Amino acid sequence: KVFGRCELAAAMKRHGLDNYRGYSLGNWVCAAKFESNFNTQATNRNTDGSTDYGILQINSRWWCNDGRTPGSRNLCNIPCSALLSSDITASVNCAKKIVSDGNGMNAWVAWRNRCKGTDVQAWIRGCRL
Ligand SMILES: CC(=O)N[C@@H]1[C@@H](O)[C@H](O[C@@H]2O[C@H](CO)[C@@H](O[C@@H]3O[C@H](CO)[C@@H](O)[C@H](O)[C@H]3NC(C)=O)[C@H](O)[C@H]2NC(C)=O)[C@@H](CO)O[C@H]1O
Ligand SMILES: [Cl-]
Ligand SMILES: [Cl-]
Ligand SMILES: [Cl-]
Repeated sequence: KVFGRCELAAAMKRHGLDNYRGYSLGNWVCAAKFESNFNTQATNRNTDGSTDYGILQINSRWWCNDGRTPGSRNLCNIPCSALLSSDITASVNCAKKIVSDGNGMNAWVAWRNRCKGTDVQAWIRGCRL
């Protein structure tokens, strides 16, 4: 599923991401835009052998199990393929764990390099939320 911008904003807000760990909704929408282009099916391999999965590009070295990432944790206790569903529930629940783990949203490289410090409220412009 390729979410619309406001469509994703509303789903993220319903699941309690708006202001989760102090990160406003626009931060999460911006992160998803630059991580996955709003595409729940997005997958990208990393140089360390791990892969990033789904709308928020959750990594198989720490957070989900894909069976092919040696010496990896599965801290969200979920198969990585479950993070590709059109329903974002599993990605959101896992993202809540990630953002609580110490570094905040700096866990998302695209957030750090493209959203952090910018006018993220623009990502929810026009949305009825
Ligand atoms: C969205 C996503 O999957 N992002 C991935 C990052 O999570 C990952 O970065 C590493 O994440 C781990 C787990 O959060 C970091 O470990 C934590 O580090 C802090 C101190 O900085 C400490 O308080 C925590 O206890 C510790 N958690 C543990 C050990 O479970 C680790 O520092 C991150 N590493 C780096 C280089 O940022 C990166 C890299 O694997 O991948 C993203 O896709
Ligand atoms: Cl915002
Ligand atoms: Cl891939
Ligand atoms: Cl923080």
